[PDB]
Amino acid sequence: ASIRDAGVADLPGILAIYNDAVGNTTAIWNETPVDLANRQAWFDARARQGYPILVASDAAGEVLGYASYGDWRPFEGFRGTVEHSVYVRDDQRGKGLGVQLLQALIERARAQGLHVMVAAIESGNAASIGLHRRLGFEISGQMPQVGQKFGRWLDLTFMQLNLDPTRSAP
Amino acid sequence: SIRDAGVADLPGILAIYNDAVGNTTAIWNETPVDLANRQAWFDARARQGYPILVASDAAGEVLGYASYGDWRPFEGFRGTVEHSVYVRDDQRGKGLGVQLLQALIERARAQGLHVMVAAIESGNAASIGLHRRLGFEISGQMPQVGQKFGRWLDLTFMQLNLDPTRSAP
Repeated sequence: ASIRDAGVADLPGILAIYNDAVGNTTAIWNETPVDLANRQAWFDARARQGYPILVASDAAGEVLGYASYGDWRPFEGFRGTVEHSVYVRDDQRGKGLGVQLLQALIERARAQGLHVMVAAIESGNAASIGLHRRLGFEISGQMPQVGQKFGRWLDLTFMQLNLDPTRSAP
Repeated sequence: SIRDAGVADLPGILAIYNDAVGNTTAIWNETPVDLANRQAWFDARARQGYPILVASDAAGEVLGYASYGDWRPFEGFRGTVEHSVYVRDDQRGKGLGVQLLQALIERARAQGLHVMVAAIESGNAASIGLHRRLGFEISGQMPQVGQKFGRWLDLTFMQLNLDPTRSAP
């Protein structure tokens, strides 16, 4: 599998993955699917801020997964901290894609001079939690019942990675 | 006296807002705002049904205020709101924070909400203590996710389940 920046041609493939995570998982906390327009607007807002959108792609340019990050919280104080997300196409799980994607994302965030990457994972998702811990992420939050989906309460686990521990001041 | 905020209260609220922005770590911005910014905010909340409460004396002065809004922008977190309380410098030690928080909790509760989140700069022990004595629990401790005054700031998340008897949403 090849990792590269997303182009507008990749949006249809990204839409398929996104809408699946929406309807069958707790990787996204929305229950409503979106259209291509919605993902096009999202793609542009990202390019505007200088934030990357990476995709795991086929020789046949098929989208197997994608990753990206944006602001964590809407205040000037958190500009050094971004929140990312990685999604892999259902049939592609268990092949190491999430690792390749998350590793590439970390390198871009680091090249951008960013300071902290935050992951917001549903607590029961052991697969995702283990993937991150192996990449240096540490648990820093356990928030019970802050979310809901499929008719039940969901717990949130915050994991974070410091990209430059030697940097004493902003 | 604790009561809802009216447009005649915006000036006093902005005075408090801007003092917190310039002298403290209670707000995570370094730039002050005008009265128009606060008028828009006033309107945004009323539209969402979110309260804005003020502590006022006999003269009608704004001694402090509290409010809450969304915590995160996904439908999945609509039972959870992030709130914040601000008390005027010269009115601390008068138990006004306690009063504002209590009234806001009864508000969030009567409104069908499930959880109230507070984001507090980890070094602010007085604020953390005020929340503990009211049922809040530490649910997050994040190092260097913020910055202000030229230094890294740690954030502490504290939450309060408003109705644990409800096993499903």
